[PDB]
Amino acid sequence: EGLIDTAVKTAETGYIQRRLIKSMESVMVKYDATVRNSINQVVQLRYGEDGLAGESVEFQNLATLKPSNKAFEKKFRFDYTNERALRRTLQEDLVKDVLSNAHIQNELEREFERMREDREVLRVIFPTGDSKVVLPCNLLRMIWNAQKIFHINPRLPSDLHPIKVVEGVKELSKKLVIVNGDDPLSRQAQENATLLFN
Amino acid sequence: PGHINCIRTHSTHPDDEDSGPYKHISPGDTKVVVENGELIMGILCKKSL
Amino acid sequence: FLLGQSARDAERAKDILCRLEHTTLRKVTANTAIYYDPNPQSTVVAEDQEWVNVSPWLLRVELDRKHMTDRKLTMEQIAEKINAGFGDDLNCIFNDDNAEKLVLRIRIMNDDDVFLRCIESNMLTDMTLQGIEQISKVYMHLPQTDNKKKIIITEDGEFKALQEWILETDGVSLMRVLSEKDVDPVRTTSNDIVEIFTVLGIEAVRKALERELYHVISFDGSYVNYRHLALLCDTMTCRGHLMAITRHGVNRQDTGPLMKCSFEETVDVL
Amino acid sequence: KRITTPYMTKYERARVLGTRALQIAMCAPVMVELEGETDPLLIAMKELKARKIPIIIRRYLPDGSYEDWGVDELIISD
Amino acid sequence: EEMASDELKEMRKNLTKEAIREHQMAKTGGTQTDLFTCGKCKKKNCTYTQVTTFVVCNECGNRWKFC
Amino acid sequence: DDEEETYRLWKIRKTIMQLCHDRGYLVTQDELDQTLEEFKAQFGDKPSEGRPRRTDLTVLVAHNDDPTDQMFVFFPEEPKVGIKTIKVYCQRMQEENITRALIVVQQGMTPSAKQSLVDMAPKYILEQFLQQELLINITEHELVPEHVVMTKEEVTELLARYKLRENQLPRIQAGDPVARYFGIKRGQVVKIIRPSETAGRYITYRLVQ
Amino acid sequence: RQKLLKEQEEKRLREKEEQKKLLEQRAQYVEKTKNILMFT
Amino acid sequence: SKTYQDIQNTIKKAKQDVIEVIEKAHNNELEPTPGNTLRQTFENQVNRI
DNA sequence: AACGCGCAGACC
DNA sequence: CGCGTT
Repeated sequence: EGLIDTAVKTAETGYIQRRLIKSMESVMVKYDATVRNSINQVVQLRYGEDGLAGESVEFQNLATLKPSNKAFEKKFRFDYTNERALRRTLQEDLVKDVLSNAHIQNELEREFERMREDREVLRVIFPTGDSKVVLPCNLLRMIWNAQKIFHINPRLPSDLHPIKVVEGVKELSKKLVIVNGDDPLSRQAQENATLLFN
Repeated sequence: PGHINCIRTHSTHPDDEDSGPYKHISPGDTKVVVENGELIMGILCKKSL
Repeated sequence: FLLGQSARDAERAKDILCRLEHTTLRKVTANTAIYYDPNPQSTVVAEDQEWVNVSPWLLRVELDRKHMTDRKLTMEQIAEKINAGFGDDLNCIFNDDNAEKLVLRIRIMNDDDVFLRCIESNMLTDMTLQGIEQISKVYMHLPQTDNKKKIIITEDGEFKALQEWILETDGVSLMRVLSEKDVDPVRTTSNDIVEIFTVLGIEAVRKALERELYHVISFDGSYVNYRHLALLCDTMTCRGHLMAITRHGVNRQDTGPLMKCSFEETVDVL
Repeated sequence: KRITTPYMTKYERARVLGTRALQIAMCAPVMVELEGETDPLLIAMKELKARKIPIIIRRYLPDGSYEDWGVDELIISD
Repeated sequence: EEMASDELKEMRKNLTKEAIREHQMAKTGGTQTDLFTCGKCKKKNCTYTQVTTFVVCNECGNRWKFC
Repeated sequence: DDEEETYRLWKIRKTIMQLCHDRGYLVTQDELDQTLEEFKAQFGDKPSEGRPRRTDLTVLVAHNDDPTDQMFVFFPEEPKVGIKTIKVYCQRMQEENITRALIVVQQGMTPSAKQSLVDMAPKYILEQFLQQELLINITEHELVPEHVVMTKEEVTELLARYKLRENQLPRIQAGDPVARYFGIKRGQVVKIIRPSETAGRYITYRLVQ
Repeated sequence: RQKLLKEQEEKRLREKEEQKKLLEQRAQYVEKTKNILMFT
Repeated sequence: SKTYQDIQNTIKKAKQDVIEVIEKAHNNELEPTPGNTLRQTFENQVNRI
């Protein structure tokens, strides 16, 4: 029985693959960053609904997905009120700044609102709560390499102001572009394409 | 090569180990933890190579 | 997927299952015998049911009790349908729901010998007493994986998968299944392709084809990048209609003869 | 007003390397000081690294237009 | 259905219960245990099948396999 | 049947109201989601030769920004609608300046009626919908993603932006259930928004032809 | 706090706009009903 | 050795179980499992054992 | 009474 | 073969 099954499988899969290849042997990504066939008919505005190659993609987890509201709040809010914890994490030249400057407080509140919005978007986008998702860069491994290279030593108070991290992330999101163009439609498509990654 | 960092689980790794103690020190020599391109813990198998 | 309260309890779900499954006389019947009793009041058989109620021939179609109770029917509506189906041409005397035998009496009033045979045959082969066509039989299995359990974000935030009853049919209709009450008209898929194209839309077909392809390719545990599946689905659903991967679906596009002959129907396309 | 990607695709890079190696094999003036090699492919690779290949790539777009890039203008991947 | 006698009503209820029980489908078998945590719902209850160690979520329904 | 007929009529009315709202026709938020108790109380709940008779529950809703534009929703009683019915409807409609209509037939209209429907198209637009299809709203279905009927201005903007001819975009036949739901016709592009698991949201376009 | 108060007043203005839309809808239905009456 | 004894005991228990299932199916006690007929449920139970 | 079509069937 | 129109 096993030998007969192997023979019929090899006989059918051949024709199947032949048809699958003759159906799409002409599709290709054009320089306009769009997939088209031999008739220049757009099949995908962006390859793989993202415009990224399938080689430099690894599995990762969405930390802000399937959390408990209270857990998410206490984990992604950055309390700028516990002066003891602020001194424990950041340095004295930053605790006083984060306490006095209210612009920083407003910026962090706006960041948390944006984080909540992205969490709601993921929940309405990925039903059933599936954190495992394919993305290009493995940020956890990158952070680990950065730690092992720069000798962070997770114990001493670090020197990194939250405003610095916020502005760095914003500048990085502005840099990563797929749909080049200041047009409203161009910007909308760029945001929709790099949504999950950002 | 290089300073590679990765963690992997060995085939004969009891699941009821990360919860209990000996999480970062497996008695059975599982939980491959490579840092700066240097094997520290765990045994290599298909799950790692 | 059941929508109303029927999703939790099974008592109010068996009725949904029955109304979705196809029931006929051949299923709720046990024996059929054509007799030539001349006078209705004479009654060649020992049954005290015609005198209370009051052509020289009839058909005694005795129905089974277990099947009738499983489908939850009543002789009233059975007779209503068997009369409305043939018009005001027959007089089907039914029996009360208290006696042991669920007997009937089909008589015609206004070749005649075989007419009763023909009519009984064509009503037994198909009558549709309670159900829709196509759907042969419906199952009733609880969801064991997250691919079918209900998901609802509680006030606290967690998904907390809920175990609700679900029915697994064997035919295709969809148009008539979604319309039935106590049926989630949001999560009730179909498993077919042409049916979704005729019912929902081309975009729903693309999504359904993607899901079915992913299922059949990941069933064996393997993994394939979603990009390849999306590209294949898009190539199949680009020209609106579901272009088949076979010659009959690929050679219809306005690509060119040098490419159509490269695949199949060489001399023909040339 | 060029909108194509500023990176050199692998296909373009490979074709440019092969073409430059062929031009070099046919006795052509190099655009870099040779440290002591004779393989035309290696010379083309060195020329690419030095960014001195006298070639501009004409990338066509689906509409019909075309953008001309330069090996020394666009960024190289590898 | 309401006018039938007590014995007839009991028989009808029993027949309906039997039909409802037979129309159902047999649940998928497996070794239920709380040693594996489902990543789709965060619950601990689940079932394990060895044949390849497949995990089926009990409450959430997370499906996975371990080699 | 009586109760079943009332339930089907109520479900069809709800689907038509939701369809009108999606197209843009301003509808009462109340009637947009009214339950069935008020449906009974308003009509009578006696369709079996009583008060809730077809052709009386018809509705005429006007478009949002164009109050001069409206559209009827007829409910002929004839199971197999003929041609005299549509002829008299158009003759009675000719009095007003309306242009659009929508027929809700019990069963499939005769082929001879479709000829007149497409013939009277350039002067009075009217499309038919079966009750069997209106009993359920497909836009609220999980598979069916979000659709948007774009305007010629933004369509031309998209074309000029992508430097792509409208003929090159994907295709979606007008006979599509969603296309008929939105009332779109030939030569019109619909925008589709999908949850893409590799990019959050994905927006595509499809031209009807 | 004053910012929260003006946000609340903006929500009240939106509710007033909803009320005016509702009143206009009722004022147009009071006339549209006659066409539905004469239709039958 | 002890592994062989355990294997033999398991095989004998499996044989006894299948014989009991056959005896039940003959004497008409094994009720049909929902969604499956009598023979189907008998084969399923034997295969599971 | 004959013609316009459409579904089903049969046949290739 | 059936409906509806002329």
